[PDB]
Amino acid sequence: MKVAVLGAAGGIGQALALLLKTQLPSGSELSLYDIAPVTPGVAVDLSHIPTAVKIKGFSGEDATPALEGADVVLISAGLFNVNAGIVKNLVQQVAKTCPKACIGIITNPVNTTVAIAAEVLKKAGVYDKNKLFGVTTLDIIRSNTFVAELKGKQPGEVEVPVIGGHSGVTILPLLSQVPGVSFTEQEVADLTKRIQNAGTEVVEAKAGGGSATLSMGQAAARFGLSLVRALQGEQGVVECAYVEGDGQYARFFSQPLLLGKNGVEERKSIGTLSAFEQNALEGMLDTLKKDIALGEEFVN
Amino acid sequence: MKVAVLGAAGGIGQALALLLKTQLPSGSELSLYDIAPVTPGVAVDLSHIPTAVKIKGFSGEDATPALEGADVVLISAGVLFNVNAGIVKNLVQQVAKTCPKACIGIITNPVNTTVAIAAEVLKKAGVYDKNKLFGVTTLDIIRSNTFVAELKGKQPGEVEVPVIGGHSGVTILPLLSQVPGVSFTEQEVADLTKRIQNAGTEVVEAKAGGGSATLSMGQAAARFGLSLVRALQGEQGVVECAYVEGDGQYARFFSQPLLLGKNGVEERKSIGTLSAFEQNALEGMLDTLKKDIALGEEFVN
Ligand SMILES: NC(=O)C1=CN([C@@H]2O[C@H](COP(=O)(O)OP(=O)(O)OC[C@H]3O[C@@H](n4cnc5c(N)ncnc54)[C@H](O)[C@@H]3O)[C@@H](O)[C@H]2O)CC=C1
Ligand SMILES: NC(=O)C1=CN([C@@H]2O[C@H](COP(=O)(O)OP(=O)(O)OC[C@H]3O[C@@H](n4cnc5c(N)ncnc54)[C@H](O)[C@@H]3O)[C@@H](O)[C@H]2O)CC=C1
Repeated sequence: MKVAVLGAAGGIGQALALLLKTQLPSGSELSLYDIAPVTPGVAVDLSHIPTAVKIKGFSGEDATPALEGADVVLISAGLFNVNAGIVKNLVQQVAKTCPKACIGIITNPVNTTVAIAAEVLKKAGVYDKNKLFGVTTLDIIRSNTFVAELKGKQPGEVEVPVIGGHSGVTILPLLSQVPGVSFTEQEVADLTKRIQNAGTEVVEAKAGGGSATLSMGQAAARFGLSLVRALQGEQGVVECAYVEGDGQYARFFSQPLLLGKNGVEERKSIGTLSAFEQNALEGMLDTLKKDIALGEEFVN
Repeated sequence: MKVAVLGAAGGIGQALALLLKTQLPSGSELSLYDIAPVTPGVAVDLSHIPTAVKIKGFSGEDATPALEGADVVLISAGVLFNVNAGIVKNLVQQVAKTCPKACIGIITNPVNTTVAIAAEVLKKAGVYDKNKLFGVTTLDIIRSNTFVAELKGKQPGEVEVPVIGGHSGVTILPLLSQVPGVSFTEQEVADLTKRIQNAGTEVVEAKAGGGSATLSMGQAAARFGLSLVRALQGEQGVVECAYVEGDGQYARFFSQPLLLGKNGVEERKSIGTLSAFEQNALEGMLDTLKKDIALGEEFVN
């Protein structure tokens, strides 16, 4: 089991690397890759932690040594054209070195960058739609936190499904599907807007001096550790993530996924929707389809 | 329990805050303070993680709202010696005034000196409790565990090396002769001791200008802070090595294994039987360690 983090010297990358060094299964391997020259030393720093996870760091423009043998690749590297070009650059290297890895895209805008990655993998002839994921997990853990606060529940016991996309009106938390929890329509509307805009809470409180890094590291570690468990054969592992699916709603769409040894094992039904959720779903499909087309176009 | 992290926006501080948010017991509180203006948003960032740990962040020059009601204060603030010594003096003055019964863990370097600064500030404030002031040396322990486990084919999480003395260079003394279940050759002792003493330099060189250890120190500080919290809550058998004012047999401040309890140090434990190598290393570093201590006493006095 080898996990590669691309963008590992960044705010998200170092938090993710710290959590993976401490939480990956014993016997795992972790590789860190970033164009920042500090990256080998970030790994050495982390290698002093006494867990059975072997870690090495790499810099320069050739990610090959970090990607060789990787089972999972998490990309937190990173205005649109710059991030789009980074994802294209890195996924080209993934395609050449570890094309059978599960790939988690953190780089925003996820709705678009996942489509960029898919087209790159298709042009290389190695695209496996069961192994490409947009990491939306921050939407889920935010939803869990906010619902638990409002309902006086223990935050670690609340799990909110979140479907759709990962930006603005495309984020659809299914607050109607939370066990033991029931909200008024006004509460749903206000809480949905809060979840959709939650990243701005961080930006504003950082005094305009930064964005969410630590909670995204945690969300990415949750998603990555879920992939690792499933790839090892553990059963019952379910995460929402933005994937190419059956196209019922859009070509790419986030929904609950049963994970397994080949990536997605089953794309699960989004289930029964409230009137609010049905309306919001219909209402954002045009936006989501435009985000997807922007990625396909960028690669041409 | 409430834990306050001073210096929380820095490299160590953010790592430490992330680990505490995720690992402190349900019902805990976490406060972050740093003069960096990002700090309230570091806390809001972490507040989005679904654990039962209330977190708030603070900036400006007044740490009082972060420190009110704190049970544990961890200080990783920094900007060289004179400015960092001044930061420690300033922050411990604020602790002495606001939460004088808290356990205080000094991470800011140089620990051998800055703990002496803290003690003399607390003495001047009239609230010094030598059972509650700690130099956080845990990074030396977890490094030792890692290196020993690798050499001896042991599971890293099953190795625990006592480390005594101070926290810099030749003052770091890993008691490899006391590692349960493991024995070492003389040459293995020499190699491991050198590596453990120079491991901080090891990261500086590898980071190629990015500086000292941050993430592994976050892990070490979280281990230490979590041990203090468990002991304050009444858990039994919680032992950590840390740099404290003790009986002064070797130096005024000295790191040794400590049994922790509800008032901080419950028992300062004997360093035990030392090998010839360890005894020579202990005697050899005492002059250096005493000079480090006197530097910190003089800074305040
Ligand atoms: N999916 C989500 O929910 C979230 C995703 N976010 C995205 O995460 C990305 C990174 O954010 P931060 O960590 O805060 O930014 P950061 O600037 O701290 O780190 C980005 C890192 O990418 C590295 N990088 C750039 N180009 C390359 C390359 N070609 N190869 C390897 N590494 C490279 C760069 O050196 C830097 O260390 C941004 O694009 C954001 O769009 C932000 C937070 C939420
Ligand atoms: N005890 C140990 O084993 C270790 C200790 N280390 C020391 O830890 C300290 C911090 O290191 P880093 O996190 O990398 O440095 P950093 O520069 O990333 O963070 C220091 C932080 O302190 C903040 N700060 C400065 N002044 C104040 C103040 N008056 N009140 C509150 N906050 C303030 C500053 O804004 C900054 O965010 C240094 O002295 C290091 O030498 C480094 C690694 C190991």
